[PDB]
Amino acid sequence: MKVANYINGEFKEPSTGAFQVKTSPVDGSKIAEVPRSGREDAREAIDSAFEALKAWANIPAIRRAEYLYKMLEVFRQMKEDFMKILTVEGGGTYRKVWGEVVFTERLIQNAAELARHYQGRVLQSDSESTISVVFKRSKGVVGVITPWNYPLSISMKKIAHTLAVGNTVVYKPASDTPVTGWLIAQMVAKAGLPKGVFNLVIGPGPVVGEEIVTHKRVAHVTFTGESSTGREIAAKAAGTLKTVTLELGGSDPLIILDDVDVDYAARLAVFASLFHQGQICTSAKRIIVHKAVADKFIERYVHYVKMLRIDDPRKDEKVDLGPLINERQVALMKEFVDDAVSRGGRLLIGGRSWGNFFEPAIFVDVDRNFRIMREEVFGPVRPIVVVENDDQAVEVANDTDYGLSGAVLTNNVNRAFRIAEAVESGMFHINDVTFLEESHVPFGGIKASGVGREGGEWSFHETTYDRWVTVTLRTRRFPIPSALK
Amino acid sequence: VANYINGEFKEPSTGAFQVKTSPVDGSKIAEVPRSGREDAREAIDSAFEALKAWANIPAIRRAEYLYKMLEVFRQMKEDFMKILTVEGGGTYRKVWGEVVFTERLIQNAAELARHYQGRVLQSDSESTISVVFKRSKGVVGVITPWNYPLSISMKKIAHTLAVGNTVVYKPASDTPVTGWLIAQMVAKAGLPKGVFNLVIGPGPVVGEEIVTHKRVAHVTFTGESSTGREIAAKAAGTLKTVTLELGGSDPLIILDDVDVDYAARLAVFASLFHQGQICTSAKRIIVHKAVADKFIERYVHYVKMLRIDDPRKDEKVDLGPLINERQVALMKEFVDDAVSRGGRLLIGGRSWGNFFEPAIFVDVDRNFRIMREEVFGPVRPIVVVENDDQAVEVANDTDYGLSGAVLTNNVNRAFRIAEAVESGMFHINDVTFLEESHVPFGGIKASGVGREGGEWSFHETTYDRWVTVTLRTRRFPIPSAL
Ligand code: NI
Repeated sequence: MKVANYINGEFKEPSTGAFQVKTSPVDGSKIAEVPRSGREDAREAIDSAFEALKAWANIPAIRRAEYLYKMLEVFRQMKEDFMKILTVEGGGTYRKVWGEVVFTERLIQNAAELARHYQGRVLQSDSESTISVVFKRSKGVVGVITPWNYPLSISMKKIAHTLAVGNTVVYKPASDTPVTGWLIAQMVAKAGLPKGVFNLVIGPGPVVGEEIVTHKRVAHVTFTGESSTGREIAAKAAGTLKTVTLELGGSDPLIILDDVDVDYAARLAVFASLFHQGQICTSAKRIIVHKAVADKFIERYVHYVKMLRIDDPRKDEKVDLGPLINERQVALMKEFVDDAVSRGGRLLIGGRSWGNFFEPAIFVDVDRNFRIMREEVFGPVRPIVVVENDDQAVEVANDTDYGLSGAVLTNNVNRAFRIAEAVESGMFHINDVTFLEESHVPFGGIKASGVGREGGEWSFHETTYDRWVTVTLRTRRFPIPSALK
Repeated sequence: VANYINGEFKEPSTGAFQVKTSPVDGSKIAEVPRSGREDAREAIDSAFEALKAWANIPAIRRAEYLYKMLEVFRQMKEDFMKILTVEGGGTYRKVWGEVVFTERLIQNAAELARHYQGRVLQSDSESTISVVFKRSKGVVGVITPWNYPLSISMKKIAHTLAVGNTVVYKPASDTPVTGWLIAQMVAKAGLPKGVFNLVIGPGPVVGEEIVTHKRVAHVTFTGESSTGREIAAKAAGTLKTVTLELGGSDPLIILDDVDVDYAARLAVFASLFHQGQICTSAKRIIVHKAVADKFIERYVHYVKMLRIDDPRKDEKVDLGPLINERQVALMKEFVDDAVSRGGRLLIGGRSWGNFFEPAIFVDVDRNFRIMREEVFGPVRPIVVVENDDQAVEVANDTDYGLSGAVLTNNVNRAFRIAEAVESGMFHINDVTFLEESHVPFGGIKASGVGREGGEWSFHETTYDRWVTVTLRTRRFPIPSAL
């Protein structure tokens, strides 16, 4: 493996020559040397994107769609490679990476499918002889900055859709997941997109990302990452007046009412709260249970969590949980655990950590002052709070700074709709996991969870703009100068 | 003169007042609040409290409220006209226009309130219904300019209200009385307390509070590009969304196949109406060489006819004053810079008090301040060009993206130019400032972020909520043993 940037149709070394050694979060073994890019690399890619822009944006939608279809067929051949890399570099299990690769395939196809169909409007004019219509135009070069947790699918959801609608792209993957980025670039290359239409530069955020965010020729930034970093990017984007899409994380309520199949509720709870070691923006990070089922629920949930198998994700396809992405995550989780213990929480199970591995720590007897109720816990530490009624459930659910997703388990149509209605989130799910995601549906939060929506036409929307154009067919008198005649 | 907060008119908490004066004769118009952070915070908390009640009711009830606002506005028309003239310096034709348009705006918000639709989606999963709902953003700050303070304020306010948001509104300091009249209208319409709030104070204090505050979900702003940039940056802190209208230097491109006389009348109206203080004003006129001489001749000929006077004098007055002495000073700089760079002054150049005559220039180039900057005032460059590519090159060479226009009878040239000009809006054979109440009004580049009017306003102030219901039980991948 020789991992490189990809700029203007060419796999290229960083101008610096710098390299970081990317190692596996699993055993710490070396994975590959990867670029450590600077501001000049970013600048090169940006200019490549700005020169490719006109040619790319002015061909008909169908041509771009043919490119995305080509991308799809290339990706299908690269599936196993993507999976291996997602497991080795990202710590994903077989099931996590299979799921992500499938979803990625779907995403690419989706952008392809929608490319020809993104429509403007024909309007009624309040004026006499006037054609009034509204066109969709692509924004420009779009910066795309992505996280390490689902680096493939998140990256591709932004890239594929942004490309489809006539934007070009410069893409900086997460520092912990460079090889995934590189592989995306291999796909785009093998698909033969025109040079400069898609550019990959692997480098540290404060350098590469900073340039992408401040550059004059960058039209838009779409960013999935930490909420603070997103506030930074948001503020710095204001200088050049570039728009932004920001997915800043969540702390999603999973609310289980008293009429549920409690065993089923526990199975669901375990999947939604702990999948990918809980590193999912839509993870069910706060579990809220009705007191009538609370004890039986807690006992069952813990029973199933106990069942989870944590191991090297390379071993076989049945491993439930691989490691956390890095040492920093384990440390942070240890902070959350320390906080909860010191605040009087019962640690029902887990907390054991070796290397980057962390066995899920479940807590009860928690209150709203716990760090794990007040912060997004991106990792395998879960509170379970007990509530007396639907109102309290809702109160606790909305008791966060986050807005992303949420879910309620119940068979009662009124309680389901009332809670759904009252929960403040960009997304809500009745009788499913908090992390439900489809390729074409608006995905995003309110509150501290972010700004904008992605997937399908919502992504098209983030990366295009309305252009109001009229044609006046008749001659008019004008109010000045009033002396006319 | 009365901030409006939580259903009542009241003093600012500082008690600090300020004298506001007519740009026309400089006479005293009213004493108005100088509000502080606390005033804003109070308006905001009131908006926030009123929010759940206002958002949750059916849209038809809000529409009803807007129809009441409509009825009241119709009663208050001459009050609004009067104030727009005396405090704003608008001529009778311009204030009549703004009022007629504001009426259409309120009616439009009311009309559309019941109609803003989410989507029903096809799901890729078995046994799941998947839909998307619209939801109001929250309390919304509305910060407006002095040039069209009524119609701009009301486009923002009415549409934001229609769709279930609460408003905290801080009018341009140069037009506080118009703000007050709006609050008067809202109060007489009887909207629930906290739904709409007016606080009159300085931008860096009241506006800063609005833009940095926790409970404000969104800010829609119309004003200086620099101020807009600041607001966009400070917005980041709380992750609040912004709509930003930052003005333009709109190209008006005149080709050689046009009726030249007509092209000139159009050009004069588009470039100079309301003393050229209009975001979509035709600020840079671009003529094809073949018609250029006769065009210039005729344009100047009509400019000659423009009556500047006390806009109170009568209904045929073409131009009133600028808004303040600062604008005169700036216009003076633009003219002096153009002359000093060897620009040929074809006509005008005199100022008195707040009045400034149209100053028209030719033989300019791209380094002139009147080509490089938004000239919000009656100073206009006319640039002669050899061909369409050059028309477009000059049209695009500017930081601004707002609007634009081309006069021509050739369909291909019209459409080539319309596509090539980088602007958020474009008009073939009409003025650059065409505006309808239901259209996506906004620019690109330095002209701003977002669109307003109709569903586009609703859009700036709402979000999509994806909701699913899953009807089948599922098997889960972890734990695998299970
Ligand atoms: Ni939008």
